[PDB]
Amino acid sequence: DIQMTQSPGTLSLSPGERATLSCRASQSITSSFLAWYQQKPGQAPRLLIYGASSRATGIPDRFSGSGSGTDFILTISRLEPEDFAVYYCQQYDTSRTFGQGTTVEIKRTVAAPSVFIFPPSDEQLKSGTASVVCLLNNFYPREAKVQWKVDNALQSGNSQESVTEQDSKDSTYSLSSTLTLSKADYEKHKVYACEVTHQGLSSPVTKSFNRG
Amino acid sequence: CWVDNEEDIDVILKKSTILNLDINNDIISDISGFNSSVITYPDAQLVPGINGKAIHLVNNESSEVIVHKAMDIEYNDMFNNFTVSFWLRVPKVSASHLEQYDTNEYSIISSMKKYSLSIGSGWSVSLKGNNLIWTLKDSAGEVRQITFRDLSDKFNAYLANKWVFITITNDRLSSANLYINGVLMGSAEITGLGAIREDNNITLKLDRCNNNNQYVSIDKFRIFCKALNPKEIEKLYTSYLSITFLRDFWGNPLRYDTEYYLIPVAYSSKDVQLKNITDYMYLTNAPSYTNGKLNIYYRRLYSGLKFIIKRYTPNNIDSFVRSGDFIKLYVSYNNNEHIVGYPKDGNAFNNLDRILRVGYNAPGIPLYKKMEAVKLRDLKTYSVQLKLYDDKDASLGLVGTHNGQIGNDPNRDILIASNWYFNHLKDKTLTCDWYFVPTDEGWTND
Amino acid sequence: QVQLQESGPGLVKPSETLSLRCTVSGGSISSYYWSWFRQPPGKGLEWIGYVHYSGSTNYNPSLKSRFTLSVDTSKSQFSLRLRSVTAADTAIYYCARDKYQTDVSDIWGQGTVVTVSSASTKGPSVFPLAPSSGTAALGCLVKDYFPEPVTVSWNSGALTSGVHTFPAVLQSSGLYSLSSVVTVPSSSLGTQTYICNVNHKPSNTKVDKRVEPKSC
Repeated sequence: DIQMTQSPGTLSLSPGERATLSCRASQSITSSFLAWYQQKPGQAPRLLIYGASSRATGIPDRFSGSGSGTDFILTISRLEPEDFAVYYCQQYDTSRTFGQGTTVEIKRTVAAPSVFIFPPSDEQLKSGTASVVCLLNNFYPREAKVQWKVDNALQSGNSQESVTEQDSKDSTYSLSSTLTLSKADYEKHKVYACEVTHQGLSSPVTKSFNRG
Repeated sequence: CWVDNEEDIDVILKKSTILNLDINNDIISDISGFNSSVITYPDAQLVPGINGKAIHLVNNESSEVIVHKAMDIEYNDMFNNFTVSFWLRVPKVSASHLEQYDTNEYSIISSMKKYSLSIGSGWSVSLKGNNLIWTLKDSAGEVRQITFRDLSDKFNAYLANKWVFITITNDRLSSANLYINGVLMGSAEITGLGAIREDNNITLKLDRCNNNNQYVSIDKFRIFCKALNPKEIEKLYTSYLSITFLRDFWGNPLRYDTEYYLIPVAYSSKDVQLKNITDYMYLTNAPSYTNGKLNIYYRRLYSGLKFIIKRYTPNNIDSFVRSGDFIKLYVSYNNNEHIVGYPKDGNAFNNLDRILRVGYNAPGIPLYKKMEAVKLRDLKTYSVQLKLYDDKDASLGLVGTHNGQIGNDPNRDILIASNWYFNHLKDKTLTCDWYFVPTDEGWTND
Repeated sequence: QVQLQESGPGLVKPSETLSLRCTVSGGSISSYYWSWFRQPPGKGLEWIGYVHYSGSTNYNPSLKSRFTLSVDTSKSQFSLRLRSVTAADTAIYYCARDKYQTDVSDIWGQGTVVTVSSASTKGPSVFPLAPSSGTAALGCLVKDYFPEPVTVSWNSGALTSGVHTFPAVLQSSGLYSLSSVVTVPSSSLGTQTYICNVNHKPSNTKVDKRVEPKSC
């Protein structure tokens, strides 16, 4: 049973730059049965490279594969706009298994998030539940963490977040985190705060409201 | 040798065996445990078989093997079911011998006393042209017969020079059933029959055969006091199959230093050809022979390239190729032997299938020629796989074919080594399976 | 111009058997090997197995023989069956043709979304995300619906700049929830009306929720 580890997890580049994606197998693939696939959001994968270094039919020459043994490389000599996507390596030597994928995303200048907090609505508190929402708007890079604090007690297991695709115009991300409590639990405390840490923030930014 | 038929199948087969002929140190004997005396007459010959040696019978009075059923063993008696099984090898009958001996029915194994005027009660295995016949005859003279009519395509036929495994079951309350290689191939109702009083001898010999040149081979002749069911038959048949020795097309052990025509199991109507010395091999259509009047046709054998297997390390050992042996494969061309292999960085398809070359001779270019002859799949078929290695014990793949085009040559099935096959070894049909066909007196093209 | 089209049930209850079909157009099953893959939401690719016109099959060993592939050359179709489905079998399922004498796949279908859940069809509740203290953010929380998808847009086509509609998340209840937000000039909050237009076609639900600044 062969596992593959791809690195890096995320690659931030500009059009025209060289992209080097790595794949490392848990055993030597002496057959060189290593392939690379491209997947854009919402679409089926697309074969790029097989036999470690053969280009699939119709694939542009800027895509090349190399390597042997346990270490394999996909190179995109000059990134084009249509090349920002997820790339998966696949070994087909012993059954068929994939790496966990590398994302190629557009590099831009650091941009701190604008942070907004939304207390639950009155119509919802009638339902018996309470949702507090934290919006992190138009930031780069994608890595940002949200911590919920209820009376300065940091929360665990009661919040979910999701993130937009990189914006096609300004290349930023936005993030929404929802803290959900029961109506009974919500009226237990007074301060609800959203702490965000991001590379564009010298010090973590906190937004909060007092229930009432 | 009675049994509780709720028993485990292996136990059923072992303890219902009344008689079982084996050849050990060139002596035919009964290993069943009931110790029936076996007499081998001077001209009963011994040939290669499925496991060790087999009985070979030719057409004269001295070529016979007789089993004196030890004192008293009973397996037919009255309405007792019984099964007979044996490996059988019958040469392909020439078109010549067919239309002049088609009507001559001759027995090869029988418990019927043979008198000059008549036959009398018992059972017999007999051949009549391309028919294999099973006859039961009771003491009142009634007869029942299965007539197995072999198929007309002799490349795939059962009475055409390959070892095949026969099993005939007799349920006195219903039918007699004929199996070949575990598959039901013929049947007859036998309900009307009365008592079968056979001779106290079983005779293996060509009896009433008008063709002086006729012969047969027989191995593992065995008798059970039960009508075996299909599961028991299937277990019995596969109990004889093993990977230890590789097999030629006829079922005999594969041998070093012996010329073999190569045929792909998946494209059995094709031969291997050579583009040119130092170049690649490819498949072409083999010629065929058809004779509708005689109910036969076949692709002709012994066309196309001849190959020779040599030990990779001469190692002095016998001449048998065992599964797992390291070998070198040669092509015989223009009275010379030319090594088969893959040059380092030699031409290959985009999927890395490596194109094999014959007699490649570039000085300073390593030629990878180390092969492993192996049996990786399809135990019931007399086919072999060949695994090619580079200089670092890495697999370059199994020898197979790739449909493609080299240069401006026609599109061809080209011989390659490919690792693709290893993810596919349980598939029904693969182009990595090869027959090794030696010339044989039991098959001449008409 | 060979095209593959998956088809299946969108939704399956747990412990039932999932059946999917792939239909080949502009070509036939022929002697190709044909494969199925799946990709759970946000989780990357997994090969399931292959099938061949001879009937030969093979499977990803780690899937523990829960899948059965089959083929019907007369309809130019091949199929997948998956027994005793679990929520962990929610995924997009892809069919694909293997490349000749390789185990890579070079022709793919678009995929078919399979959700396995015991939740009943349920329209969303839409709650306002009210603005407050020169740009402001406001939005709609679209909560507790099943199944996917909902669509959200603002002011009947008049408001598209600055809108972020986030991917839905699945809650422990088994229902989905998402938010749509928009950033606007804080000076427009007194005069411009903001209405989020929500559609949930599975339940024939439409919501148009005016989002108003909260008073004190």
